[PDB]
Amino acid sequence: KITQAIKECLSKDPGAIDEDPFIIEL
Amino acid sequence: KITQAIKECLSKDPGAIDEDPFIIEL
Amino acid sequence: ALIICYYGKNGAVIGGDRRQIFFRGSEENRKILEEKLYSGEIKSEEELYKLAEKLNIKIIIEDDREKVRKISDSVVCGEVRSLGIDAKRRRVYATKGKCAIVDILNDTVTNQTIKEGFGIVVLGNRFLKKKAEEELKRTAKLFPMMPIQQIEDAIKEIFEKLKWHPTVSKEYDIYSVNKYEKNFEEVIKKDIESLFKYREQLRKQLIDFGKVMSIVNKIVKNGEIGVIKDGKLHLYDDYIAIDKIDPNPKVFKVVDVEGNFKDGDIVVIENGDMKIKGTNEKVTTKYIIIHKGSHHHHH
Amino acid sequence: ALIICYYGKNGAVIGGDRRQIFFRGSEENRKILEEKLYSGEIKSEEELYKLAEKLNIKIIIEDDREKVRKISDSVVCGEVRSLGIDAKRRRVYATKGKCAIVDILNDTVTNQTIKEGFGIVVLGNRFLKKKAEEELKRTAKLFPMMPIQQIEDAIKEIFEKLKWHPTVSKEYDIYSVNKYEKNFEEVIKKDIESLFKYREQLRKQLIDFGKVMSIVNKIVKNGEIGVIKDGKLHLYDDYIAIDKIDPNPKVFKVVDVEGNFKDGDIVVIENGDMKIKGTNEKVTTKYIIIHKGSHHHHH
Repeated sequence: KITQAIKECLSKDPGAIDEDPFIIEL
Repeated sequence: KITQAIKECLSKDPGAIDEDPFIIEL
Repeated sequence: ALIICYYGKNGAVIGGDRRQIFFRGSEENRKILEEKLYSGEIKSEEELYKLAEKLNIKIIIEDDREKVRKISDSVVCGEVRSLGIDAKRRRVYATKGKCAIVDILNDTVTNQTIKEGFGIVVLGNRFLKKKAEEELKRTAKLFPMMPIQQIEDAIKEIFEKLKWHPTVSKEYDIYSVNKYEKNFEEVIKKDIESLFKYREQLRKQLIDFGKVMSIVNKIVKNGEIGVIKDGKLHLYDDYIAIDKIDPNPKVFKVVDVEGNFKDGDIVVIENGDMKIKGTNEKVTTKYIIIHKGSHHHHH
Repeated sequence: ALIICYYGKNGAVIGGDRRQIFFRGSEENRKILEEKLYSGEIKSEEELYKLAEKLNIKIIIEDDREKVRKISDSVVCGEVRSLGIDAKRRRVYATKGKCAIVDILNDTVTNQTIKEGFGIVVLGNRFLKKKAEEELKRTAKLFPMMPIQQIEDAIKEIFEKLKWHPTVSKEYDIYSVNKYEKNFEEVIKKDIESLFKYREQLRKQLIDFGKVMSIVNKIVKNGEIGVIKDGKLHLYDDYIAIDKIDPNPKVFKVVDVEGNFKDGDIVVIENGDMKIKGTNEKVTTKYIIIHKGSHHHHH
């Protein structure tokens, strides 16, 4: 329950990787 | 931060001891 | 939670349920549901989850642990706990003729009231204590002249009368005694001291956990660790070596190594592989290498 | 977080900030602030805390750790992480002429794209990638013919142009290389394997933490532990003894004890004091006694 709760609680930079990375081919 | 967060998160029976215990002297 | 304790010359009897309810949510919603549960408007477990679901707050009921103990043939104890920012507790101890209500905050005993005579103590939330009072107010005065068994039963009826409420588990424990404890204060002081040792142990293990994990993070993936002086790996002042992944491991500056090399050669690591700088030939060792500092590239 | 990486025959260059922002609150408010931060309407750190304060949600900024590493003279790496229910990561590796974009979910590599040629990769939130693109779209085509230093600087300007935003720390690291890595795939596989070992260690230590604490909870406060057979404490099948408070301690059924006693006497404990049943005389031992089961009175 404790290990479960911390993942349910703390959230580091959510949605920061919800989109593709930006790329350029030169 | 992690030990801090769990006490900020989980709460077991809060307010369950916010009042005096009931006593009778017989 | 609900604990009902009787004490008198006929003996001590104490009954307690096993229900603990954990909340995981925001501060306001924790406090809003917290009051609505003790307000008496919440009927059963169905409306608890359902209302908690509406407030987007998860609750976890656990009826798997006893609130009451029979320390000896002379003493019985019952504990209620309320955990949050602080770890608040309310214990009730009892024996033949005496009773002790103890109040603990974290690692300290705030209050300790001891009583000699006949009486009843009830621990719980405001709703249950209100309800329990109104059952006892009539029947309580018959307790002092009853046998133990009949009081145990009298209490059993009170639990059956109240257990429908979702702050109380449907099963409960009861323990009783009819012997007098000569050193009642000492017994309590010793039982409590165990709690503080357990909390100490818990903190000591928690410190040692991080202390081990720090070491794991200090393991060298890529570094210029030392030089082979006199057929032995002399490590720089920056790096050190350890025998095990322990919390307090033994430190080494000179280390035994096996491989193809000579004196004066520089020892390096890349991608966890220990090699000779220039040779790129594989080198082995029984010990784990780490940064001395816990700061390499910031922390 | 913001990572900008260039790769070409002239070399690899990669710049990264150090900002990590943790949220602690409810699901809706986490998602509401999460979008408002990347929406671009949030100007600076003042309106972040102030708006987070209005939503009764605490945020913790930490700029104390580098997002970018120089694995060798041939390879450089930059990592972005997003932790929640799962531990999602996005790494970018680079070297002379090649670049690798890796996608990790927990302990697995979901995607791994490697590229040969000239290009730029940017990792971050939707707002920064939008803004970074519009700086690079012009200046990027001059990169392939520039020296390394000038590209490092070109990237430095981009960080200075964007760092005002509260998803980016005011300080940043930059590392570059101009050597080709022969085994580029193997280097990456080995660097990643270290992460999975670290997560394994983390889980192994977390299991062992509890494993030790279980034992501490199994220590006998009050119990009828055994009988003295042939001048030695033979323990019942219910209880066992251990040498240390370890995660995997050595088990004992027969134990060495010192005190005044004979064969056939029952050994008991009350309030942590080991004594002879009937005698109540003090008995000592070098070993810690515990319940064999982790269940005594429910769990």
